[PDB]
Amino acid sequence: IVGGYTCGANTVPYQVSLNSGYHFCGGSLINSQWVVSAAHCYKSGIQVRLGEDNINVVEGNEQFISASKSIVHPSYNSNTLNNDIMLIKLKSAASLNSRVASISLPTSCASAGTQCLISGWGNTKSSGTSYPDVLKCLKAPILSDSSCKSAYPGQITSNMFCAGYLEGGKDSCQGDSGGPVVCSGKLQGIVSWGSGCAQKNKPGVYTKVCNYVSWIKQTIASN
Ligand SMILES: [Ca+2]
Repeated sequence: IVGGYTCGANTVPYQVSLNSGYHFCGGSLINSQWVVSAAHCYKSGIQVRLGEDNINVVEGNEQFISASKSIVHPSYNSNTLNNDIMLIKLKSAASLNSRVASISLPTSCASAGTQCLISGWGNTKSSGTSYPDVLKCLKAPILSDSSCKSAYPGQITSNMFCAGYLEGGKDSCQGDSGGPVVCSGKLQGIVSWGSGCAQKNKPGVYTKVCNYVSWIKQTIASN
């Protein structure tokens, strides 16, 4: 997260870290057996780490659980990043408590100007590299689709929205990939892509989760 703040330990209790020997992507817990993250975070051999704040120190509230199956969206296009969403089922159900909680799926899409919270353990510098050990948070608005498509001509589909700041300096970044964008208590977005991080006139692009609720609900029920 570039230009955000330290969240505070376990204040985003639905945030998941995907680990394959190291942290490489974020995710969101949507019920005790299922996680949603981005398709561009697919790997074989994922362990889902719940209850995390410092990902380098075991602090007492973590649950480490291996994925039993991963389902990448049937129409994910890795070149356009269109339909960038994947479901991960846990080998055993997480124990929900104050520090491990699920987030609700949206009943409708959010409008431009709604304020959201984005969170992740990804890169914190726009020019350079510095990876945090504790969860970073950023408050950011959904932007008009006009300013989203003018920043990226011909690349935005109906399954994508922009959120952030056109002046730059505040954005999600690699390492935040697959993580939550929550607006009004609902999971509205997944950290998907952008041009670098926190560059002027190049906002973050996010998977528009409200287009996918039927596929999510039908797939978790049959798996
Ligand atoms: Ca930890």
